[PDB]
Amino acid sequence: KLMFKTEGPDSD
Amino acid sequence: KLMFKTEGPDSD
Amino acid sequence: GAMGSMERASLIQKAKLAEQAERYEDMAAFMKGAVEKGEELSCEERNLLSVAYKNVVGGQRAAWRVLSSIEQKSNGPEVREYREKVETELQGVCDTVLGLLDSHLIKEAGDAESRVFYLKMKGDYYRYLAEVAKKRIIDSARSAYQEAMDISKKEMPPTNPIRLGLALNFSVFHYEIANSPEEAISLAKTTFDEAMADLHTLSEDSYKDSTLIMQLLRDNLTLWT
Amino acid sequence: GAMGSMERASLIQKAKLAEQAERYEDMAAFMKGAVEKGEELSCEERNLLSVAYKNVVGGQRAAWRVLSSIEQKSNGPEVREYREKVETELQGVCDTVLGLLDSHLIKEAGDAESRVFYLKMKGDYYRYLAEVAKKRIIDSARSAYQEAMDISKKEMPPTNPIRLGLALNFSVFHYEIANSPEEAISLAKTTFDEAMADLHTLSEDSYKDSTLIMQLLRDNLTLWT
Ligand SMILES: Cc1sc(C(=N)N)cc1-c1ccccc1
Ligand SMILES: Cc1sc(C(=N)N)cc1-c1ccccc1
Ligand SMILES: Cc1sc(C(=N)N)cc1-c1ccccc1
Ligand SMILES: Cc1sc(C(=N)N)cc1-c1ccccc1
Ligand SMILES: [Cl-]
Ligand SMILES: [Cl-]
Ligand SMILES: [Mg+2]
Ligand SMILES: [Mg+2]
Ligand SMILES: [Mg+2]
Ligand SMILES: [Mg+2]
Repeated sequence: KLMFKTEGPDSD
Repeated sequence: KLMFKTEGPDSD
Repeated sequence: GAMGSMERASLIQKAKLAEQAERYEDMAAFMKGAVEKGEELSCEERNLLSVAYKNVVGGQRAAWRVLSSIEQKSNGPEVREYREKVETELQGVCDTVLGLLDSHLIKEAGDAESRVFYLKMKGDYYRYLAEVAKKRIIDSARSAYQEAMDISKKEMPPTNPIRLGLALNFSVFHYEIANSPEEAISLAKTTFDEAMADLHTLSEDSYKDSTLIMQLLRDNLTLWT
Repeated sequence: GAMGSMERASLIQKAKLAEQAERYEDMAAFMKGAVEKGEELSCEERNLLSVAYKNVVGGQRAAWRVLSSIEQKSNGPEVREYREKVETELQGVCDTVLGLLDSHLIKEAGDAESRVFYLKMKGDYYRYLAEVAKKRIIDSARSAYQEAMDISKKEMPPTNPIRLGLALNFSVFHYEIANSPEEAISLAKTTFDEAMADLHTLSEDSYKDSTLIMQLLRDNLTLWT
């Protein structure tokens, strides 16, 4: 799945 | 620490 | 729980060590124990709490998406069973975080910087529940984000990194969860523009903090337009 | 244990799903449950077992090294306590693997490819115990590797990837654990050269498998000379 930018660690 | 190559996944 | 016998300060120290060791499950457990001491958290401690659980839930989300994708393509019970196992573990982590916020971090948070931070987390963890769910979970996310937005707009400047990260996440909630892509795009643009207009008031270090999150709004607008 | 009620085939299927999801703790638990069914493992299943536990122990080793380094530099009890916590968890994983090998994977392994594979693992997990330990643990590693080497030299060609990976790991055991750097270098060179001389007998795919591990021997010789 295309994941959009969210706050903090990009841990997924 | 300098880690040398060992077999399989370089998981550390 | 199992951290009841450890000093608050030792729990915080060990959370920072676990972060350095990339041991995020331990980090989360140490911070849960510090929260359960019942004292309010400092700014640094709130950030340790959030980073810990964000890393734990992130691994779960990524694994859930791999498994959901395999399951959709396959449509024996094993893929469904294992996706359900990971899903339940993810819900459990979300429930644990929401439990800490509800008992009693939010009600004791009076300053804008702490109350907005916690309400943003509440929105985020209901959003992670929504990703796998449903209407009531989505409304719970929406409500938490809206309360946080209302406080942030009255009490924080438009460049405040907490305010910016909240708007970023609320915009993604709109795009992906609420199926409101126009609201998402509008929010990202207005937030970006009002921050841009306030950058002149900032020191070099604060400018760096604010523009880092502004670049995330821009990354999303690029994918969305 | 907790996998006693799941079918062997479902455990293997779920181990492969967990690998795809990068859920290595789950992968290890599924493979432990498959081993505990009491049947021998196929080549693919042995590889799933090893990859699972290698990923789990690798995260532990990396975290242990971060913490040990902080502890050495610091020389409160917290750093020592947390390094000990991670160390005990690492020893527990090593003990679990060694337990599966001793009950009863090794004694039921008659073919060279399976017996060498298991004895190599035995050497590896005693080596991981030695990294954190001590003389008797080191001799246990040495003994397992030597038995594996003796079988591999009689029963496998010098390009066999299992034989190559065993020699690679035994050479690192010599360099780092046994403080025998000359033995390590000698082993890496002889293993590399005898494989080189046998590459002409291989298919394209087998050539790729063997040269991948030969490049690891070369990487170590480059660091060692
Ligand atoms: C903003 C972050 S993020 C973080 C982390 N350990 N990841 C720590 C802090 C912080 C916050 C205020 C004062 C000192 C540090
Ligand atoms: C960062 C900003 S601000 C803005 C506006 N039109 N107010 C638009 C953008 C943007 C739009 C699409 C792609 C990349 C950036
Ligand atoms: C060599 C590896 S590694 C691996 C993994 N799942 N990582 C699977 C296999 C394998 C082995 C024999 C036959 C089919 C597959
Ligand atoms: C791969 C081989 S074989 C060999 C030999 N002298 N028999 C030496 C090397 C090597 C030595 C040092 C650094 C890189 C490679
Ligand atoms: Cl399952
Ligand atoms: Cl501890
Ligand atoms: Mg479910
Ligand atoms: Mg439109
Ligand atoms: Mg110890
Ligand atoms: Mg010499």
